[PDB]
Amino acid sequence: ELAYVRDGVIQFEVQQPMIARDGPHPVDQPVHNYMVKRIHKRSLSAAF
Amino acid sequence: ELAYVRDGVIQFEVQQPMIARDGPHPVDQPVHNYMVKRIHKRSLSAAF
Repeated sequence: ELAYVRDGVIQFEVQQPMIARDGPHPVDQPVHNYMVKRIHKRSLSAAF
Repeated sequence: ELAYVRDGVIQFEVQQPMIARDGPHPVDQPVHNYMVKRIHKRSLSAAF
């Protein structure tokens, strides 16, 4: 039942490993950066 | 409890061998040594 779906997006969330910094620093913030992955779709046919 | 500590210090004492000689050369007597150290304080910090 691959054809009834209009569009498909498979989100695989990962966050980068951040390194802590030492010294007089403006301190760093992490982000929940979201990974969009919209799926494509095709079909192949043959006739006789 | 580091924030309760001011200045970490260390000491060292070394003694080194000698050699017996002859001749008009000057006299000789053993040695003692004392080297004393400080520390370096820093901070790994983060944010979110």
